[PDB]
Amino acid sequence: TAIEKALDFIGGMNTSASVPHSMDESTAKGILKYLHDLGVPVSPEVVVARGEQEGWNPEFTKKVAGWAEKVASGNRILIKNPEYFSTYMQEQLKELVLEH
Repeated sequence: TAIEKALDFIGGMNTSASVPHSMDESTAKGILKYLHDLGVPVSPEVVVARGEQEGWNPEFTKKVAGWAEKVASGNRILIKNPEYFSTYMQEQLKELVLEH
């Protein structure tokens, strides 16, 4: 599913870092905002669950979960360099959502 693939992308980032790198932040936020706009939100709990499972840096999980919370709040979110969330990733997620 789109949500599972989204979590995979995030899992392929530098999950070990306490403070996510700029590319990772921009890309993680992009993924979250995009899926939420598509009607398939990624809840902060599905994020935390994933973070605990794969054993990411808990501080990293906290950040990704906090971004998913801002997205889920319905408010706008600042994404510094949005281009890092590639067209490949976007079209892949769009494809998975539509096939459901």
